[PDB]
Amino acid sequence: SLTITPLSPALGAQISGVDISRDISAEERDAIEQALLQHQVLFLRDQPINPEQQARFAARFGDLHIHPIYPNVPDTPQVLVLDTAVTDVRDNAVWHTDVTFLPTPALGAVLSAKQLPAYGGDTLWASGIAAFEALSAPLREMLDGLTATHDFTKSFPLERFGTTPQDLARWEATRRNNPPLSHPVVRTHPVSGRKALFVNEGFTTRINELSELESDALLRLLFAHATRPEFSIRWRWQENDVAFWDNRVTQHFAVDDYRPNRRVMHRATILGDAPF
Amino acid sequence: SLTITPLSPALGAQISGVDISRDISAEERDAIEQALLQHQVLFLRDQPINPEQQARFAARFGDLHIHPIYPNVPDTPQVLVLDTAVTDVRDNAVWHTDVTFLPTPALGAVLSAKQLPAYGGDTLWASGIAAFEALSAPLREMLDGLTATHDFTKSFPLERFGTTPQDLARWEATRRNNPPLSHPVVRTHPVSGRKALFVNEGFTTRINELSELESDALLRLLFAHATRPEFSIRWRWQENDVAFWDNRVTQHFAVDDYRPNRRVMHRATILGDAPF
Amino acid sequence: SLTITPLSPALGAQISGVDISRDISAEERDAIEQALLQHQVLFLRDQPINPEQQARFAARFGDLHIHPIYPNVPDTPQVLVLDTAVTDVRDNAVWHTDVTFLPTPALGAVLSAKQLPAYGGDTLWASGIAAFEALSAPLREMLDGLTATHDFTKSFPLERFGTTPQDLARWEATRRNNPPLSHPVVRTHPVSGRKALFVNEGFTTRINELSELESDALLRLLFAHATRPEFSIRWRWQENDVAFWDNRVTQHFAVDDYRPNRRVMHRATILGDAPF
Amino acid sequence: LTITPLSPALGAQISGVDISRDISAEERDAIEQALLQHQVLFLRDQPINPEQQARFAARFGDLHIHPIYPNVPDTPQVLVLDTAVTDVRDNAVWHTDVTFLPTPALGAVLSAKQLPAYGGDTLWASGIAAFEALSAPLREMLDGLTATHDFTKSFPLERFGTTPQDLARWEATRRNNPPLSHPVVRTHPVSGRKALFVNEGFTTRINELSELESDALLRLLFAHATRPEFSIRWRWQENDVAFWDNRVTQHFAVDDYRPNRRVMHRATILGDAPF
Ligand SMILES: [Cl-]
Ligand SMILES: [Cl-]
Repeated sequence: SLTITPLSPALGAQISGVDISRDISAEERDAIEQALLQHQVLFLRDQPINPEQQARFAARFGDLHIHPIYPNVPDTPQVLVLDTAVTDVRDNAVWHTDVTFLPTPALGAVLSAKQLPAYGGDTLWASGIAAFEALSAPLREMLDGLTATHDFTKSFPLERFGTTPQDLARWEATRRNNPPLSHPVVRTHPVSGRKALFVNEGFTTRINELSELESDALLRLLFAHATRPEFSIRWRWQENDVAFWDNRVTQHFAVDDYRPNRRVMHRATILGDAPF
Repeated sequence: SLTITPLSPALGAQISGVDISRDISAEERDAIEQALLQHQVLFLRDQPINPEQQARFAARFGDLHIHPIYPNVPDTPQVLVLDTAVTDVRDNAVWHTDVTFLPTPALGAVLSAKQLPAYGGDTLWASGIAAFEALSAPLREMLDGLTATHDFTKSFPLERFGTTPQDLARWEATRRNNPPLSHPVVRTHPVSGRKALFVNEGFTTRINELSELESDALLRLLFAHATRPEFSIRWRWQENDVAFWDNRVTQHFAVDDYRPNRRVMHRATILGDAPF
Repeated sequence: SLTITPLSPALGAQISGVDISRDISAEERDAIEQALLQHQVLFLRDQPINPEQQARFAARFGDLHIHPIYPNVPDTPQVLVLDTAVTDVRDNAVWHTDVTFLPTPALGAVLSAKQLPAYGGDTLWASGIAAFEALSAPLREMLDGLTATHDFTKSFPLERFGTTPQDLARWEATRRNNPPLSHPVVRTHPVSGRKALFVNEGFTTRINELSELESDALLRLLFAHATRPEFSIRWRWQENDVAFWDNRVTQHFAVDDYRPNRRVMHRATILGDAPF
Repeated sequence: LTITPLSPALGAQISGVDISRDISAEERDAIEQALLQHQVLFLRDQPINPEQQARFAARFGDLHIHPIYPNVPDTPQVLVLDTAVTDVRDNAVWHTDVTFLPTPALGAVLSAKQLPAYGGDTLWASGIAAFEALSAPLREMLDGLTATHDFTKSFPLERFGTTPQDLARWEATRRNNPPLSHPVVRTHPVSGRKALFVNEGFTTRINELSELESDALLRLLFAHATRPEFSIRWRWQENDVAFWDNRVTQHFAVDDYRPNRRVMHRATILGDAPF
């Protein structure tokens, strides 16, 4: 009785009729994968789960990352604990695609909502596929084939993360380990083949084949275009929600409007491959 | 009893526990009015209503406008019938505040959702109050006291009216009846006293006390600022929804992602007073 | 005898050793023509001429226009008098190419400096050829083949030119007679074959094959790019100067920094053909 | 000594004084007044040698000896900018000199030794004229705000190189020249005239505005301040001298003449803390 209800023409669907606290069937798994490929971000409501169950579910869709730094669930290290009482979250309140400064950015993620404020803290997603398709033909033709530099320091500037000696030493180390690198401006989804804009305000600094002046103008245009309401959805969280999204062709934005109230999410991240 | 559930800290509330298809009590009216003053846009789901009932409800909150052009319900002409079969809408997918080119723009309006596409057609609202309060102090201090020109031709350029000499002349006719005019950039809500940004991309052409070049830059900034996710909400419609918003301190955006599917809405518009 | 001294690599040359107050030979005319095709704007100093001599000189390079509205020399109506004591030249202080809202914008013009303030009032010219060549290849490739709308109302807005009955009626007549029209974004010079950007902030409102959002961004980029120092020159006038420029591939900007001091120029305008 | 204005916003040509020799107290003070009014001063047909150039510049403040760029060994206050040796493409962006320092240069004197036949113009823009041209509400908002200046805006990591040795040098340079702040509207420490004091080369942020607001306001100000109304464009001739006030101007040296050789000699005058 697995049911998929599209939320919006551009992206998003809600899944019901499946219980992911236990192992899903082969058919359910293929149905959800298909739903991911078509709808890009999937939501389940009233789906309480623990870390082990969250991990077993996410692992049906790829291999899982174990973060070395972020707080973790001890018995299930694939599940990262995001608790605002404990951890900074700043990088979330700006449109971004996860870790695109990496050679192989995350495939996507499964988020479970554990403890929420009464309201506030919505999360928006935008589809690079719908956004690319909506560009005029001359722009699609110009951009398809160009490359862009991505740089972690765009979201984690020395100005905010190098205030003290400890933080500074941390920043310089991350800088050293993640030099800027390039990805296609227009990414072909490695499974569906759907083409998507693949720049994001969070990490993209320069379209390589344009001059500095041109690149600045084109990126400002693309950042605005790709985050228009036509290409996005907005989720208002409820406890025990699960979100599962494809980070290869979307961006997201976490609204920062609920401080100082506590919010706790659990996150499992699926390893991705080289964008092309 | 009547229940008010906020949808986000910046604006928006859902109301349940009240049947607005009948004459509401004085206390219900006041509960809704004060919810409007706080939350700025209100939604009721599962509220089927006919045009007579919708007009009687809306009239509890001010005097109603009968629009001289658009199609209406003949037995209840205060209710505009907004159709797909009877209308085009190439001026809703721009952020706007209704008829701000008038000396007394609408107080607000009540929309009833009659027949909808399976999905698409969301409407967003943004709070000028939240957006104003979030500007840095120096910008708030600069803008509060300035004025801006609003001009219907911004959204209805001569080329739209169109081709013949009749339309130049009838466009000049509407121009003469609706010359460009000014409103405060920072409006004080005439009931609650809350201050709000009061410019909108649909009609605001110029901040009068700035140069053309400065104004162009500041308006582009304010248009982007005021429509950030932090100050907005996004409503996904269901048949028999009712939305009631305060047009004195909000803007809205109708997502253009459902054409040519039919979408029928009935609207009552409440008359407003002079912004200050 | 005829001597040509470039003022900069991008454009501009001073010419000397020819008396243009007399009928110049075919050889001299031809050398000046070649200098125009190369350098795009030419300056002769210490070149006193009267309107009849100015008209005979300009007419060697094409047919002359007799402008309907502006003041001109009675016995030489091909020469327009631009006297700030009479006519306001406040709208020459924006980068523009002359009358590109016409299906056949002027080929060029010959300007004679009659009476000048002690200082101030410089005029700058920028080269569409140099500007086009400096764009990166992907941008050159995208733009070459696109078209753009040009509209006299952009430099002649109703707000400034429609404020009296006579002003409005003249603005309407002009509007009826000159609806917006299109030209290539990248123009091929009809004699030299040299390609040039052919948009200008004065009149260009829209790149037609891009969306409004995209066009606005690309035009703001191009308006800024085309007017950078690398592609322009700045002329400090002296009495009896003559400037002769090719309006097919340049823009110019008259600095308004000398009011209320009186400035008087005489201008002859050469008729152009359809841009392609 | 004659002073001829070149433009309402800024610029004057000086003649009737031989600056290859020592000038009188009155001549020095006349030139100082001209600098305070016109902000950028030019002399033509003024051959000078390095010793004479340093002696002249030193009348207007103490001179800096640059730690990196080539100089005249007998007169090390005179820096040699010779495009056969030194790349000056960096000068082709609107900037005010070294504003990432707590005490940016007061000004500079340039002498043109060798020039291409054409190309290589230098533009200056007046922060005073640009400030005064802003509408009153905008002047009132900006006057009192501060902005961060950061050398890394013009010299990012990639400009130092990609090796670990390049990274280390860049990081040391950052530590020695950290981002710091100056008033957005600077009061000239001598004339008291107010000027916009941001520049595209080094200014990254107006501190009291949000990042979004700052980005928009700086883009407006960078464009506004460099409009033709507030600038002049100098076409060089051999033996020209330019003397300008770096406290309230920006400049832009057009890079359109390579590979033709171009040689300037420069004396740089030390400045004080902007306020
Ligand atoms: Cl220099
Ligand atoms: Cl220079």
